[PDB]
Amino acid sequence: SLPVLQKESVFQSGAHAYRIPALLYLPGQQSLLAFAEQRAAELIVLRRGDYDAPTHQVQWQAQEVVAQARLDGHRSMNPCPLYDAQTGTLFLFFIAIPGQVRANVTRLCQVTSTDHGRTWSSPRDLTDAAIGPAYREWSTFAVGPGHCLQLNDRARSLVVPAYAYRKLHPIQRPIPSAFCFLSHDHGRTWARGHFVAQDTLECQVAEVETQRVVTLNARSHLRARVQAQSTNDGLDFQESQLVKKLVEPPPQGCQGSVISFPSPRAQWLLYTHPTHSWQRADLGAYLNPRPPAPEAWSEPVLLAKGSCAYSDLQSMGTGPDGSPLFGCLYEANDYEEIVFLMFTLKQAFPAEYL
Ligand SMILES: *[C@]1(C(=O)O)O[C@@H]([C@H](O)[C@H](O)CO)[C@H](NC(C)=O)[C@@H](O)[C@H]1F
Repeated sequence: SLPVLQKESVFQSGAHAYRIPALLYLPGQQSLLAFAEQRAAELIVLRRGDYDAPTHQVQWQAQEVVAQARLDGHRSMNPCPLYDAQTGTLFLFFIAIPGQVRANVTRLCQVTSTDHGRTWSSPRDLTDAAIGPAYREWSTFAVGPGHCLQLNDRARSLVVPAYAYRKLHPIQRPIPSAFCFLSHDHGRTWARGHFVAQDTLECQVAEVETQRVVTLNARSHLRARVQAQSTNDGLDFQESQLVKKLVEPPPQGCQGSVISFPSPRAQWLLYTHPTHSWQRADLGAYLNPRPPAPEAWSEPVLLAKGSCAYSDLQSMGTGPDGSPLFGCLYEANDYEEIVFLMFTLKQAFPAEYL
């Protein structure tokens, strides 16, 4: 198990249970926001952490409910944070589902903050406008969970990774497909992008130039991940394939995380996911140095031993040793906690320089 700069439980089972991590880096602020579901999916909680590089440490402030990120009589789940670098606005997207839980009753929601997460606007229900008629051909959908993406296209578009359970045939159960919600006017209007392929679930997206490419990395029902690419900013994921090197454990997979960061030499991808093909154990990191080539995915390196599940990655700028710094949040010990991990490219992939 890799040398890391920090390893700290930031949420743990107590009065409540914590699952579904999301992580947001705020560059100008040397700060991180760690989100999770608080469950009896009830509510969403937040912890802010200040990153002090000379001490190689993030200090986490107190846990707080994001009071506004809720609908009456609904449970809130699947936090997807995004920072709009053009507007200084913080977005938190999420799913609202009736308390009493065939017919779609799932709601799409956003709250915003302009004081870096300290306070929040009241929720906007994006459901009808964002989805339209399709709403009726699904039994449910989700967003994320985890960080979303803002492109460096002209409009600085927002990309919110998602999936839908489609009612495609009357005899078959609903079938899941990944897709993205897109906005070009900074989250005032939303469009639903086209689906990727049958039997994909929780996904995340990253941008790479090498000419703009949205890469999407999706959970599968199969033994490997599904990776897909858009050249039109996430409207169509034209190519799609299984990635045998990125394994998926029994019943039906695990959520994992993908980010891009600057090439030490334009971008490389980092991906986290459990690495036992047999179970949700042994959080590994994988590097794609010639992205998005599926065959360029590396062997995993080991970040955490034992029982690990969902994760969320953030690029945090330059690490004290000069190489890309990464922060990571994942579910651990049979969901008894969510661990924050911070480490650098030099620490994890010493052989691909620093
Ligand atoms: C994960 C999990 O596998 O552990 O799965 C999600 C869904 O059950 C999965 O995508 C299959 O439908 C859960 N999401 C929601 C919206 O409930 C996660 O909470 C988690 F359970």
